[PDB]
Amino acid sequence: DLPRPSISAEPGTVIPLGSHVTFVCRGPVGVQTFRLERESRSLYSDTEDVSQTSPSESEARFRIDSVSEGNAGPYRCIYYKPPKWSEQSDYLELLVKEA
Amino acid sequence: VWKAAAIKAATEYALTEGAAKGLAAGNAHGMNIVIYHLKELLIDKLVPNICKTVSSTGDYTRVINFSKLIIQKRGAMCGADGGTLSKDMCTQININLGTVLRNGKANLPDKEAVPKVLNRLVSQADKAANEVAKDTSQSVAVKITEQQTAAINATYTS
Repeated sequence: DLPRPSISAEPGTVIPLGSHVTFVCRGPVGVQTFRLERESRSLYSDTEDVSQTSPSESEARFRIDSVSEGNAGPYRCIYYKPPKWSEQSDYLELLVKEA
Repeated sequence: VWKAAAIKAATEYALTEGAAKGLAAGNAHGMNIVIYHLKELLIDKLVPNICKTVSSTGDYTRVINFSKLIIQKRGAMCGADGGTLSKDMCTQININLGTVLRNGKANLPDKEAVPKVLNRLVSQADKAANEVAKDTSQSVAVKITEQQTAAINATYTS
């Protein structure tokens, strides 16, 4: 029923330590809440601050300011459009360069 | 010299005293369980000053107010940044808020989930407090009504 989300990273998926990162979930229009998951059972962020990028899709962004070593690894995302959620997007791997 | 006037006044004073004691006892039991569940649901971990911050107000219905604050605190301590609590901590906190659902999948977007569950907690306290309230109000009223008619019979003897 609902399309699968997409997760991308800005500037990119490889970030120097201490730099910044922004994850960008994308799904259809009319979405209520976007949720970014790192370890989906425990750790996740939720946002209703959703912006429209095209007539048929909206997107939301989550930003980490100071990237740590523990920030690397999996991220993926999923959105809620009542009454159901979507399926879970493909993974994104964030790597963190010391320099 | 009929004692009807005194028994009417004894039972009226009886009803009003018993309703009062039953209210105080009623919505003081009802805060006891709200404070019990907040400690049980680990919300105490999200905001450390919550048991007192709700109790010192009286009126247990007022915990509904802390919804935006929990939502804020939940995302700040179990967010995607990596969070300030343990992952097992955050697993349960997410379960209790009804936000991440015991089998793994997603329950509710957190904006619905926090206001839902403590609206559930106030509705679960209202039945208990109304229960204690009408037991205590009847218990007190018949107790003080019998002592008062016993003394009003004792008084017409002399």
